[PDB]
Amino acid sequence: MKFSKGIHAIDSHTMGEPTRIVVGGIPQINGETMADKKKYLEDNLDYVRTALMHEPRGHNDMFGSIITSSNNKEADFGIIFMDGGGYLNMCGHGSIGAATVAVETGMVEMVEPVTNINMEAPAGLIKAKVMVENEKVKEVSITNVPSFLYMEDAKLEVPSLNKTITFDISFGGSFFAIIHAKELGVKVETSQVDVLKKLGIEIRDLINEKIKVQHPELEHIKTVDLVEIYDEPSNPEATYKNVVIFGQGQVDRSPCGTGTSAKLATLYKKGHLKIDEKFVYESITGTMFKGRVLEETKVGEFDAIIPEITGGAYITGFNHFVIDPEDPLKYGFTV
Amino acid sequence: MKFSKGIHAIDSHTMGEPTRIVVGGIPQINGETMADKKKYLEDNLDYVRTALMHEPRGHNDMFGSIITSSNNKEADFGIIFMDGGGYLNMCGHGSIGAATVAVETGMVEMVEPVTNINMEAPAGLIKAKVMVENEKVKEVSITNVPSFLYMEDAKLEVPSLNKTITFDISFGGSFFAIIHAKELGVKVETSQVDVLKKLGIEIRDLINEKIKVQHPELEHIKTVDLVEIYDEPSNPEATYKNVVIFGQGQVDRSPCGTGTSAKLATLYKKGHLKIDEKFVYESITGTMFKGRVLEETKVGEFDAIIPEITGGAYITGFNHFVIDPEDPLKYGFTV
Amino acid sequence: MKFSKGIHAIDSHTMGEPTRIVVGGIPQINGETMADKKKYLEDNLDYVRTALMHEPRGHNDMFGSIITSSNNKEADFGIIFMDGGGYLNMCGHGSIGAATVAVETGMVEMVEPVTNINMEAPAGLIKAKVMVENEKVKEVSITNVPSFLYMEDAKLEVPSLNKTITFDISFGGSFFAIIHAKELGVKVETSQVDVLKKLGIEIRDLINEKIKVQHPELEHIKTVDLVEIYDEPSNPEATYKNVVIFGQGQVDRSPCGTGTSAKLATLYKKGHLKIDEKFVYESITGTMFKGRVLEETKVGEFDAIIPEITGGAYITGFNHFVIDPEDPLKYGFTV
Amino acid sequence: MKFSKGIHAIDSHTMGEPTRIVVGGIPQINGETMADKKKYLEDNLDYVRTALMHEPRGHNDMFGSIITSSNNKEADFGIIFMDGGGYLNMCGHGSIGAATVAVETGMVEMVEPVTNINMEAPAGLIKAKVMVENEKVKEVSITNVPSFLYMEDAKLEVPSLNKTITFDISFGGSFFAIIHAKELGVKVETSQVDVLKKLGIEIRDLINEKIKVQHPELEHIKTVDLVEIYDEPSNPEATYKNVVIFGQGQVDRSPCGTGTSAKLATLYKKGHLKIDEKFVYESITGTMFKGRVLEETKVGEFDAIIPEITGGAYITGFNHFVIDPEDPLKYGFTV
Ligand SMILES: O=C([O-])c1ccc[nH]1
Ligand SMILES: O=C([O-])c1ccc[nH]1
Ligand SMILES: O=C([O-])c1ccc[nH]1
Ligand SMILES: O=C([O-])c1ccc[nH]1
Repeated sequence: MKFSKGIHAIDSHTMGEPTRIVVGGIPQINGETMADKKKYLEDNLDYVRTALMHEPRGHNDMFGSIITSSNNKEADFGIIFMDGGGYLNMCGHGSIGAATVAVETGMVEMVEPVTNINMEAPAGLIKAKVMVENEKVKEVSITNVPSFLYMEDAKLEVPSLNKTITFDISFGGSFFAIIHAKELGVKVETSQVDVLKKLGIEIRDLINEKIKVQHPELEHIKTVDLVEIYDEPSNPEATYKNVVIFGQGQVDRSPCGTGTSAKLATLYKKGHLKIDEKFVYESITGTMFKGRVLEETKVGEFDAIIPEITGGAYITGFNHFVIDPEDPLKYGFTV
Repeated sequence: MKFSKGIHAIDSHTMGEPTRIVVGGIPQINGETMADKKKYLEDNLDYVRTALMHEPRGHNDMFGSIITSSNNKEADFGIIFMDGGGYLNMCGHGSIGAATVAVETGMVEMVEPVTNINMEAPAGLIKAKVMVENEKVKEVSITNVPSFLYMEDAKLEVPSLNKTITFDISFGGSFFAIIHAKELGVKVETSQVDVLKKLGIEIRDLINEKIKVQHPELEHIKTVDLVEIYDEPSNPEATYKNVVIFGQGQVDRSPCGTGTSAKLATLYKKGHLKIDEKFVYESITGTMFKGRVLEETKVGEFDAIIPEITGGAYITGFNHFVIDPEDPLKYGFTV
Repeated sequence: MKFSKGIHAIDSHTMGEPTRIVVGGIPQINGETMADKKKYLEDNLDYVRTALMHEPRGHNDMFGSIITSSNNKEADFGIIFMDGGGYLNMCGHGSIGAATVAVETGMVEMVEPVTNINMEAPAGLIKAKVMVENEKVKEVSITNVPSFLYMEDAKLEVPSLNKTITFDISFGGSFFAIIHAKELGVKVETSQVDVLKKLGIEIRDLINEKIKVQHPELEHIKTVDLVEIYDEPSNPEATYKNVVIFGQGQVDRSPCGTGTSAKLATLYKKGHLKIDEKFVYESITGTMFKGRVLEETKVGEFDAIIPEITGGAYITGFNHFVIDPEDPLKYGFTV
Repeated sequence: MKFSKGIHAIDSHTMGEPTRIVVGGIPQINGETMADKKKYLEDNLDYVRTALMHEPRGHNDMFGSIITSSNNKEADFGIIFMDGGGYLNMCGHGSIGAATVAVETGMVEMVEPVTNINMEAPAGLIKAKVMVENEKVKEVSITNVPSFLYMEDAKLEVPSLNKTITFDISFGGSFFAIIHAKELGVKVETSQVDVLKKLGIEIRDLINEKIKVQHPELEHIKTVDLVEIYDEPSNPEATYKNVVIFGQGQVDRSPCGTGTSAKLATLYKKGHLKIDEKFVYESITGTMFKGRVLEETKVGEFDAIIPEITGGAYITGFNHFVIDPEDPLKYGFTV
């Protein structure tokens, strides 16, 4: 044996889309706020990140999060998100994960009915309530950012062969792009979606050319990751079926929280029911998140809502990672 | 927490291509020989296999092996190989892994100069010597089956667009199919090889139509997995660069032992040097196995050799897997 | 870090009395029968045993075992028993411990009413039935080796303090000497643990040499390795309570299954309590086992009683032991 | 299995005297200073402490701590100290243990010559320098809180056996009473451990109430929690050797860093050995620390000596503790 570095992680997964929750192995992250804690994980580390997210440990579509100290006084703990493509600001599919594992293990004391836990993340402080049935977690509701519709219609080039036929854009903590499948020859099944991953990611690059828009107020994103394909379900519980291409060139096995916390803008104002409804929203894997509007914050420009999205995480093993200072691929090797 | 089942694995990787080595969690596997031990893992289990190899735990190109009891008296232990596509009979990339981890941990006493360990596997008893430098393993030489060339030239249909231009076939513990890249528009880099994985796997199905051949003596394989693309290296240490498409629809991140233990038939008889030479043979990842002929067993039909292939495995964390009897994806979920 | 060997274990406890269960730390261990499996420990290793049982890992007292392969038909797995002082032939609280974990971790599939496990002492094949209440284990009934009275009364020696006279000695999977707490004048409280330990192993020694001591079968035995003190109870739920001094000078925190299976074996032959009757045997700590007499049987000399004893184990953490080949105390300390 | 909470730990030992280091079992623990971090343990939890230190997990003796966040500038991380009896302010062998592991596991990056770690007692910020020899740690120099003589001579009481007279008492990060082994008539061998433990905590109690006992700073202290027996050595490499009775009635297997940092503090003021001079202080077990006097300093009453002590820790396995919410002894047993 050998090892140099040894990192303690809990494997989760939430409706597919895995989440590696680093619990021990880095005891303190200097930063005052979780935003600069993150910056201090960027540089300095970001190779714990690569070691864990890239092969031979991780894989293309792999994800995870570090539980750290709070510094913020409200209670609980701090988290930072991370994936094959760097560090994400907020990642529902993972706020679920973190919350589930925090209660399931002793890291927070479980209430019994529903445990409220508020984690820090480099984004705004995040609010999850954990439905627990006497013994165990059943599912988690995470309340998302004020999300909104951006500019209805719009469409660019698209190669082979149509030319043709319009799309849409909206927020959800991050931007997105909406396609009704008909755009061409997609089917969104385990069987293929090799054409989907490639014809989806190429748009992320194509737009980024223009129709650039910073969210009115604050200044980070500028433009585009986080596209989306949708059309008609296969789980009868649901409505629609869709998936999301993002970060380096991955697909989401989960319906995508930040996804559903977007385009739920269309549910109001664009017709389709109005407020405090059901929405049950499922991915390629054939597993479903529940989305609901809640408050409906108009705000001066546009019209917005503060959504509540419910998913469920299950622990998939406990990990003692160790990095061979001889292993040529000791950190992240990719494809 | 919960859990029902809990399985102890050591994560390895050998020149990419990961290997999950299940050490504890199933104490006895009934079978007299490792072949029926394997059969008894097939049925009965083969969902430890799916849980570990499929998502959210494993991934498309994931691999591993169970260390079990010997029953055979020679010494050491028994192993069974397994991957996303069932159970492989022999898997160099993994005989390396197993041997490396067996010595690196206390499971076999390390010699110091080079530890000889002979593992069982459901295939023939396998022979690895482990170069160890005072403290640690450096690399492992695994001596392979009598391998051979099968029928020079040959070619079938191939769609889009050439029609055109010939291939070849040979053994290596398992069959294979050899393509000189020129066949069309391949480049064999991390950048793409989406066209390579798809245009490679489609041949595995296309042939299987005819030119069927059982290895003369014994009766298992009949026909085809385990194709191969090759042409000119990028690591100057090497010669050629190539990769292998196999099992369900994966690529090998390793050069492929069973690969190199084949087509080293061409090195003799077909020209190219003769016997007890160097061959250094590298994959897409840009990492290299060393292959050498050794004995050269003619055998009545055809001409064969008993090769020695050297690779190196590094431990990439220790795993305590646990399966949620609520988790809908408690066993293997795929794409 | 550099570690040389690494052993994977499960921390159990059964009515106190910890049990370290080694799972897949070493892959195969040869000896045909579990007796010569034990010899193939002992003569080799027995410094896994010291490393684990002695400080700084274990402590004086501290107990545990290894799950291995069977070789023997019908048995689900092997099992050996080990402690600070060496190796015991059979351990009630240990067999409870093994069976509980075997079901609890899913090493064997759980029947739901009562899960029937056969382990391989070595003393002899033992049948444990694991009461599981839909979800989890409730208690384990272990039916022990044919137990018997040996010698009747028997005579003693003087050192500390004064001569004194009668006692008795008996088999119960391991051999025993039973004292009323009058003969020596203690009373079985934590207050006096130390005088019991010291005068306990002083008798264990100075009845040995000396006495005839043999089991008509086995023909490895001829050693009374445990001394048993008893007196009337404290908890009214229980009858007469004991503590057992053995291996180097350690007490049992459990009532000692092999101990009680020996006591109620002297009874029945002694008169008192006459088959299928309740026995509730308590330790020092306050923890109780439930014994009952079953199928009588004889052994090639004298009529025996083939008892059953019921206790309850709990898992108390999972352990990845590693030994630094620099650490001066890499193996068993002592004190 | 169902477990409620799960704590991740690293088993260490430093010249005997085990240390259980809790790493990322609980994510954030609030108290501004490490003193009120300790209070926020103690008052809350302190049954993680019992679960870990008491049987069946720990034992009488047995020691450990929690790595936490800093809050305090310049310090690499937090650290608290805990044992069977409660919480200590500062632990030499424990600070050795923490620093060794912190470097060994890569929790902090290793400098190569001498790796400088600042931990947060709470007693006060301590500086440890980890001698690492290219590959691995060789030894840790921990420079301790300003230590001093307190009271000079001082008077005693009679119970078991007879009155007797003089001794002395001193600070060394924790408060102490030092006895020549004449006053009480022992000799520090394993033979008599038990009489030392029992008469040790009997003095620890019956000097307390009674005496003045206070550190001019801190103003949480006013408790002499450790009694120190000393007499001339056995190993000629060492000078006078000791053992320390504390927390509930446990001995130290190490020479006790906080103990020696208190002894050579009475010395220098006593005459004898006059700064930057060798001190080799041995325990009972046979293990030795190296103490030396440094930068003098005073404390708001009396002149102090600010000592350094050097020992060596080794990792003795990694621990995933889990507590069954059924297990009657889920938390600390006792005996
Ligand atoms: O739904 C989300 O929050 C998310 C982030 C990245 C992929 N999905
Ligand atoms: O090289 C090998 O042995 C192998 C088996 C499957 C993929 N590679
Ligand atoms: O419970 C038992 O069988 C046992 C043996 C030694 C200590 N306890
Ligand atoms: O080494 C020490 O500092 C210590 C404190 C208690 C036991 N040992």
